[PDB]
Amino acid sequence: SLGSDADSAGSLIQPMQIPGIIMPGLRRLTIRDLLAQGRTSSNALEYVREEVFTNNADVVAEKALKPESDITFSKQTANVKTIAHWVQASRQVMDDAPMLQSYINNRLMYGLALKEEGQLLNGDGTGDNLEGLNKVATAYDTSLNATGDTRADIIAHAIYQVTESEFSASGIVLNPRDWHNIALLKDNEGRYIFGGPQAFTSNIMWGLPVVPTKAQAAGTFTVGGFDMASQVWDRMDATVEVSREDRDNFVKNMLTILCEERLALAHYRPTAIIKGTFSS
Amino acid sequence: SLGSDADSAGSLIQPMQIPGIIMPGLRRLTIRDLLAQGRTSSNALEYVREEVFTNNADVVAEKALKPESDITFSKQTANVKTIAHWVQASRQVMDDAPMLQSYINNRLMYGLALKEEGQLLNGDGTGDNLEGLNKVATAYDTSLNATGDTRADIIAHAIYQVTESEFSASGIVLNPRDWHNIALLKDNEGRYIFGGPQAFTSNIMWGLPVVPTKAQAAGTFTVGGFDMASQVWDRMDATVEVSREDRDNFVKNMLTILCEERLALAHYRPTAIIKGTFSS
Amino acid sequence: SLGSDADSAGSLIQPMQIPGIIMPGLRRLTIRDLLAQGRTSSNALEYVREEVFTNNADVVAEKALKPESDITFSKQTANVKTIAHWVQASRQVMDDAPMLQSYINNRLMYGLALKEEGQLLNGDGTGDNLEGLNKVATAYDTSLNATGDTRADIIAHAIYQVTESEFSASGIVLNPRDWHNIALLKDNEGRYIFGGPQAFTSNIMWGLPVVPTKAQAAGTFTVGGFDMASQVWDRMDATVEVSREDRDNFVKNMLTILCEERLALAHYRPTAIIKGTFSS
Amino acid sequence: SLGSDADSAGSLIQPMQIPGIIMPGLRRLTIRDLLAQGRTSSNALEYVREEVFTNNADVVAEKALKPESDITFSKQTANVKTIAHWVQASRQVMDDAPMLQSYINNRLMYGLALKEEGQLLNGDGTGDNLEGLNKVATAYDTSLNATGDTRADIIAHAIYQVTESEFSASGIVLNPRDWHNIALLKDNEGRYIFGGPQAFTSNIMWGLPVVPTKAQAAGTFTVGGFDMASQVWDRMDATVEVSREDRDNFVKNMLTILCEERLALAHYRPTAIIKGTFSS
Amino acid sequence: SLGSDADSAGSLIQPMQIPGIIMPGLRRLTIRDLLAQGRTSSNALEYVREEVFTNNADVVAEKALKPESDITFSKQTANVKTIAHWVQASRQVMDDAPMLQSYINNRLMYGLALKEEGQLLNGDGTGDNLEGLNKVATAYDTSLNATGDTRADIIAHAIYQVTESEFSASGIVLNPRDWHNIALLKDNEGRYIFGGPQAFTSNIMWGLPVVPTKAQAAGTFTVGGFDMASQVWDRMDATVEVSREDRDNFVKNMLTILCEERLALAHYRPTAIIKGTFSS
Amino acid sequence: SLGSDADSAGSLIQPMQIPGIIMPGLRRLTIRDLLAQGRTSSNALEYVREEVFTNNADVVAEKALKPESDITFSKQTANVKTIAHWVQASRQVMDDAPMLQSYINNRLMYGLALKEEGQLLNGDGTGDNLEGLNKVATAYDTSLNATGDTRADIIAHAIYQVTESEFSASGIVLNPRDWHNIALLKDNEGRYIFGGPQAFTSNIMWGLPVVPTKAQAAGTFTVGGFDMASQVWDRMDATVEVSREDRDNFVKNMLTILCEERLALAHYRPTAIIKGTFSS
Amino acid sequence: SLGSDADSAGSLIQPMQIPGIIMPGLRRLTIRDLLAQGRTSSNALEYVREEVFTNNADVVAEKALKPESDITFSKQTANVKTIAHWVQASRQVMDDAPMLQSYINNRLMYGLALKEEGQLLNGDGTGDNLEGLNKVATAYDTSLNATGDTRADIIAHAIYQVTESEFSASGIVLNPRDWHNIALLKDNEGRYIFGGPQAFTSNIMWGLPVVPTKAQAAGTFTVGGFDMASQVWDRMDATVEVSREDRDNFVKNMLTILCEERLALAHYRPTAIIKGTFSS
Ligand SMILES: [Cl-]
Repeated sequence: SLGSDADSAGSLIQPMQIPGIIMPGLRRLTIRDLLAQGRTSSNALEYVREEVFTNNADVVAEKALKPESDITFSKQTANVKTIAHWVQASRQVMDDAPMLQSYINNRLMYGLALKEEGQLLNGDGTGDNLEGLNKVATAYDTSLNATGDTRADIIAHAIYQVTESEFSASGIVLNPRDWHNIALLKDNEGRYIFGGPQAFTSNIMWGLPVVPTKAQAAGTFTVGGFDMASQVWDRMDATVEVSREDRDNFVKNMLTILCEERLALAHYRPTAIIKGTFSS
Repeated sequence: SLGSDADSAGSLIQPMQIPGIIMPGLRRLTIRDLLAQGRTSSNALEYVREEVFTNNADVVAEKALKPESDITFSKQTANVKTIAHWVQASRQVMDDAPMLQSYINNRLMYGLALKEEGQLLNGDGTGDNLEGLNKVATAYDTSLNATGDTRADIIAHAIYQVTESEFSASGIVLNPRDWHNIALLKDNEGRYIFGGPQAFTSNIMWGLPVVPTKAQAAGTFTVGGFDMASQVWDRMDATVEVSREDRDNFVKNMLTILCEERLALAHYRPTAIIKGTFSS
Repeated sequence: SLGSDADSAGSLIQPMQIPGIIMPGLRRLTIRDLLAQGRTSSNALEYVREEVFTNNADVVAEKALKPESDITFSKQTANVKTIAHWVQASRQVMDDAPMLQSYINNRLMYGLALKEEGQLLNGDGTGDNLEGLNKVATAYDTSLNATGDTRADIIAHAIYQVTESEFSASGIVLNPRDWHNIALLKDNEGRYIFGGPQAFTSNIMWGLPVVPTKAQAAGTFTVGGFDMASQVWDRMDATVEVSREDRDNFVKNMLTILCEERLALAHYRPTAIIKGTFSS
Repeated sequence: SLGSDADSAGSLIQPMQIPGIIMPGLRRLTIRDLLAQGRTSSNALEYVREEVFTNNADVVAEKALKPESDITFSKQTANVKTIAHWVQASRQVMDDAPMLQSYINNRLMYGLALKEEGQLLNGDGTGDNLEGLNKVATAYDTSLNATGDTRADIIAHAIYQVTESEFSASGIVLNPRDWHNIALLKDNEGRYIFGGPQAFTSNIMWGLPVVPTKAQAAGTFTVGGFDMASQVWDRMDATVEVSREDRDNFVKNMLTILCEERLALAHYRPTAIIKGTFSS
Repeated sequence: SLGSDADSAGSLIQPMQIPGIIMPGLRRLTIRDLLAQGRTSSNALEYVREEVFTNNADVVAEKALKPESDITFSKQTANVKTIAHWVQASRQVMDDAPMLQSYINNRLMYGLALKEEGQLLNGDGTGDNLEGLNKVATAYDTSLNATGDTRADIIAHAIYQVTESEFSASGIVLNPRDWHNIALLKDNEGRYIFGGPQAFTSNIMWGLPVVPTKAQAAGTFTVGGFDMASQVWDRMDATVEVSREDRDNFVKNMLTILCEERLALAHYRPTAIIKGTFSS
Repeated sequence: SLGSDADSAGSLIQPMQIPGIIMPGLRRLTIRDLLAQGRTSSNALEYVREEVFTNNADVVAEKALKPESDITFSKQTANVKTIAHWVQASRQVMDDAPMLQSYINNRLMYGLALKEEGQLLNGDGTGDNLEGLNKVATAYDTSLNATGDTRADIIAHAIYQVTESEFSASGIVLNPRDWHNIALLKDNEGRYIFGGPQAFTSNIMWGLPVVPTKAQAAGTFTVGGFDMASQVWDRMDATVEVSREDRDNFVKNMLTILCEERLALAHYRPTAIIKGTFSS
Repeated sequence: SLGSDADSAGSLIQPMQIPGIIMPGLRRLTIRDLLAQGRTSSNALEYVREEVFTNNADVVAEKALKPESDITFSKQTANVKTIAHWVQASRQVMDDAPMLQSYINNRLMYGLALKEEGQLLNGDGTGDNLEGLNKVATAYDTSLNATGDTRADIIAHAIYQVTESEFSASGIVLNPRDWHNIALLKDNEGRYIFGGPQAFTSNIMWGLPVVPTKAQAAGTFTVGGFDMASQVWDRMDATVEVSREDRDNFVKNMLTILCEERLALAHYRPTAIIKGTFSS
């Protein structure tokens, strides 16, 4: 029998090629869009804030010595760090697969911006890393939690703790999973607090927008007045350059694709941001 | 006594014939329409996707060696298979009842497409069976279920799980029976969550359309972004041929009616589909 | 004293006549108008339907034996029966009260049609009786009932069982009393599911119309797609004739008023009709 | 001292007169306006209705004996009764107090009309009394009540019973007290079904108007299709006449004021009216 | 070191006196505005009402003696009374504090008006006092109360009792305290029957206005058709006069300030007012 | 290696200056705005209020002796106090940072006004402190509470207690945190009484504005008719003066910035202010 | 002999009536005339006294610290009292003698002014009495008397003692009898101490004015600086009013003539007033 198996006639048949490269799920970027954005041409920013206001004003008896008050100020420095990564590709690979280049570009670009989010939110603070929202932030006050509160109640309490600093909250940054569990929250009857089975409620809780990014660690939540608490200072926009002569390269038939960016994350009022943890 | 009895005069009376054959209910097809369609002329398809993106983009000190990143790709093959069935009928019958062939055709056609759905959805993966939505799909995360969730809560949970792929779902495929029990879902008060007795709620749950096909196994549910996860590739449309000489027909006054079709089911993004089981 | 008693002058006084005869509540006919109608001129109808479509289509390996399928058919017969009744009245009565004849006709006609409905629905299917919707119908699936379903829930389930045939339900035929006890259905709070005390809810349950006929025995309920599951075949329109010489009439100054009709109830798709019982 | 009591100057002071007589509350007449009205000039009315329509129409075998049906009629008589009362006052009083004349009229009129309503509803049937709604009315069907029905639920069952006569109900005649208790009906939560503290609900229950007349015995209720079940036949409109010579009047300077009226109450369809008793 | 002590110069410092007197809480007068008002110029008022209307109208046999009816009238007198009080102050106090004069006016005025309310509502009826709404009123009917009625349910029953008179109620006179406790009535769910936390419900219960006056004894309630059940007749408006020579005075350097008013309270229909007690 | 650090070329790089000085959360001032305001030029205020009004106004017979009444008055004193504080700054600092003065002013001005709030609310009476709202206040009436009242219910009762004074409540002075835990108040079913999870309800409870000041002690609540009950009297408006000669300043190049003000808080009607404690 | 004695024409002559009664009243200064006078519209007076004036003024070397002085003040109160008396006279008398009322007025005022002087001097300072000159005075300094010097010498010594107050003595207040004697004081030879009968002046001793008042207790003497150390404050000048209706006047044809006056007296320096006793 003359079949289609490989060891028979299969060879006479060419598999049909499906144009295109199947790109993975592209994550939606945020956080950065929550912050105030500026632009500089220096390697660092300096701003000044009042540190300690010792207000001793009080009532005074006649003929008596009045109270002495004092104010303190401090200078804060925000450095401009550099983020980047590169890739090396065979002169051949690049020539044999044309579109491969434009693909590698769009990936380093995204990748860069992805790790960028990473700093902005959970910025370690260690040596060269940026200091991010979640680090600068003031801890959530465990005392507001009351016997039997829905996770929803907590975020509420949180929006309040921002008020104690005397500023308006801007939004809520929950983890996609946490957000979900909050929406499907029910009442003692069985009804949906945010939205009956027809459709998921919109991304708005307690009057504020809700940003669900995977960037936010599962089980952690961040509430603040972002648009006014911190600011992102761009020194150099993300860019892609290519070198064929970089060291070894020429003599090895190699290319080097580079992608870098220069930022600076400033935190003006940390009292305006809050990080906390749901107690499960 | 001259009556309408058999053993009397009944014989003189001819029963009135009712035109045509009474065809049973025709199941409404679906699954297929949820997928992307296109045709080919090969015995198999080849598409290419990105495998591992090793993104080391990071923060870099001045004068320091930046980080090296990498990308990986893989070629995936999707084979074409063959679906068909045949009927053997006497030469006598066929000649005596004219429109019988016409009917047998329309019947095999349908019957074929019926089983076609079968594969597309519950495609085993063994031997030759197609790799169907339900197999490819990433398993439902039992983790999301919570103490006291309605079946609807789960479908919801599932709609979410699709998000972890970074694409949105496009429909819910439940079994007609399960769908019913979900619609008649009541609250602690005895009210209908979907529709007060006046009329059944539409086929829309959690913002997404609902596809109730018997094809879907009882107690099994499927949620995903079909229109972007898989594609059906037709090689040869459904067709019908007839043979007078097949096997030992000529010598038995027999005909053979054959109906076949050639497909290929491709699965680009599995992470975009989810298979689950109500556990109750 | 000259009074208006009997034994005085009351005799001189003529009672005023109220024109016309006071006719009892006229019942509203229905069952018939739910079915498809057509006339014939035979003593029986014959039609043919598909019985068992054994569809084995499947996936087939290269150069491997394909699956064999089959189809079955059955010839179904539907006899036409005769419904009628007669009345015997005196020549004298008939002559002394002109309008009496007219009345008697309209009455036999109605009374006949009344019992006609009786057959169409609860037709015993036995001896000479017609085969009624309720005998043909496929029994309600007891497995759909769930802990704590209201009567309403059941008709709901029922409306579904019609779907397993692949046809849409047409209406719900309940007993006038049962309909009532359903409307006054309350929730766990004592609220009226269909309509607060303000006004009775319309005769529409689960999107379908509701037909309340006393014909439907209390405790029994019928749901189906009548408009195309059965058909009524009229052989002889209901008519009225009169004989003066019947039996020994001529010699007793008697008249005989006869009213007959010839029907036939055909049942094409039984899977499209469902009968059940409320077990309270 | 010159005081304003009797013995002193009290006399010089004239009390101020409040114009007009203070009439007691006037009940609002109703039960009459519910029935159909008509004129007559007779001593009584006669009408004819069908009694037993023995309808045996059925299915009949071939060459078999048809079934015999029958009809029964009866003659019903409604007598005309007389209601009235007179009042005699002195010629002096009548001449000295001008408006007393008219006042006395409006009173006898109303008074008559009051007892009139009395007959119409609770008409004994004994001797000379009229036969009224509540007597004729068909007894409520205790079998419709169900464990845990509100008084409202009953009146609903009632409105239905009217339907078993194939006629629509016209209104509900309750006792002002009972109506009240029904409006303040509450649910298991404590909310008012019709009420809701802001204001009393309108006089409409189950789609029908509600007539609250004291005439209706406390604890008794009447539902029916009045405008089509009974008719009031007026022989003589309520009138007022005066006589100066009536018996020893002329010689006693006396007057006699008379007020009479002639009615007849007919009850065509009794099955259209229902009388019941709240049992609790 | 001279300061503001009593030892240094704080003597040369005289406090600044805040102009005028601090008048206490002036309550809202009401009871009066509920009643019909009119003026007169007499020692008292006389009005005439119907007493016993003996209506014997009935059904009368033929040529039989008809029923005799009767009407009784009575003349009711309503006397005018005098309400007043005076206050004497030293010529010195009066001359030394200029505005003390006008203050004593506004106080005697208000004070008078206050006790006026006193009579109008809870008027004793004894000796020289007035008969007040509450004395004349017909007692509440304890039999209307039902197992578990709210205080509101009662006032409701009350509003009905006013119907047995055949007039509509006009308002509800409750005690400020009782009102409050009613407004905050809740359901078994914890919801506010009259108004969710946002705002106190308006002073309207069962469709009627509500007057909360301290005048009304705590635990007591009054519902009636005030606007036309009683009427207030003014003979002399409240007036303030001053005497320099009253008895001693001239020789005791004293002044006498007098404030009087002349009323008359008429009660046309007592069956129109109800007085009851929340018994709990 | 030519780098950016200090040892290399860093020096050539000028950090970008963020214009402006970062001021902390500025608290919103209130309370003072709830009170009536006025001037004065003394070191204390003296006002007069009515104490006991013995109103014997009554009904009097003719020629009868009228009743005598009386009025009592109290004199009350409210002293003027002095609140202030000063800051000593270098002459150089002040000239080298132009806007530093402008800032120090708004900073003292504020701090002053802040401790001012302090007195006005939680006064004391102790020596130099002001006697404030919460001290003068009338105790909350514990008898108004009822089995199962929510915090809200209490403020409600409180808003009533202010009625006994015969004045209207003006606002509710809660502690920021209490207000929060009040808004998130839920019902027996679990849904939010004030705002669901959509958005925070506005600062309005029982129809009155809500004033949340940190000044108000946690757990303490104050309801009253502020705009009527008390009045703030200013002797000296909060002002700021500067001296270059104070003490040994001239010779040490120092400035002294002084900020003081002279108040006096008067409480006319205490019955109009209620203070209470939430017992958790 | 027509003469003018009784028995003749003496009757023709009517005596002329001397128009007007000559009113008494000495020509002398009054304890009043000696004091400073003012006016007030108040119930009392609040003045201030200088107590201790530590005057350390002195000579000072340049570059040297100057001397500190100090002043002490004290707050004093002085109430206003009332002096008055009335006369009851016949209305007839008062009309028949016109000049009579004019007298009674002046005479009642004169008499008032006497008792006025009385309080101004020997004012008990107790209950209703005024705080008089003598109650305040510092006692005379016996240590100034010389071996054998006249009563005159003493008053002279007193005039000196005043000086130690820092005020000049204004006048002398002796008893009439005493003054009469002190004036006729002679030496051991007969020459008058004062001035011979040649050019005798008046009430002037030691160049001061002298008030000879029977108010000044015999044997007592008052010397001080009246014109400045103390002053009279008038609230109401002496006035006369009349009442025709006073108590039972109207009905007795009587008139009541009242004469009152109200003042107060303040003493700014007691040390400036001196009282002593003549030891003889
Ligand atoms: Cl000499």
